[PDB]
Amino acid sequence: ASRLYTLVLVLQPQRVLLGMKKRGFGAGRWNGFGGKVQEGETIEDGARRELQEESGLTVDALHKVGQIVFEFVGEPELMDVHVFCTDSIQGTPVESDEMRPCWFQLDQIPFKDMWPDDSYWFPLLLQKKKFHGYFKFQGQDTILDYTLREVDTV
Ligand SMILES: Nc1nc(NC2CC2)cc(N2CCN(C3COC3)CC2)n1
Repeated sequence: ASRLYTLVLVLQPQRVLLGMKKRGFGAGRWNGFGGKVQEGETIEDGARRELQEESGLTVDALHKVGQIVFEFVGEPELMDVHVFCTDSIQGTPVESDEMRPCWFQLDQIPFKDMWPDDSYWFPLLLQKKKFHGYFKFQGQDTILDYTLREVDTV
């Protein structure tokens, strides 16, 4: 049994949009935009909703680029994160109560202040390769095990 989450990366030729999480789970780390998928909405509906809630942005089309399953020691529910990419967005990103957005050059991605797993799978994101990932965490900082592979269908 697993819970559905979304993660949206606005990735452009020279820059990627990241948000500084201001509260809740993962506060103090840069990440893409997303959250829990609700009842009554598709996964992509949920990605669009969290994107707009956290940045004010809307998008024409979201592309599926990955899936990452996380296990936390002692926690019965697996986290099933569906990762999406878009290039062109509608609007200018602005700060919300949950996220402070900034553009990062692709050689200045702040991996030190991101979830540790990002260092493993962001390269595949940057190569526009579709991937499946699995990470086993002890707490929030320690990766105990992981698998990562390119796939044909996300
Ligand atoms: N880049 C990245 N890494 C993660 N690592 C696992 C935690 C160890 C999780 C993650 N997402 C799952 C959580 N979700 C939170 C913001 O509200 C829920 C954002 C996207 N995104």
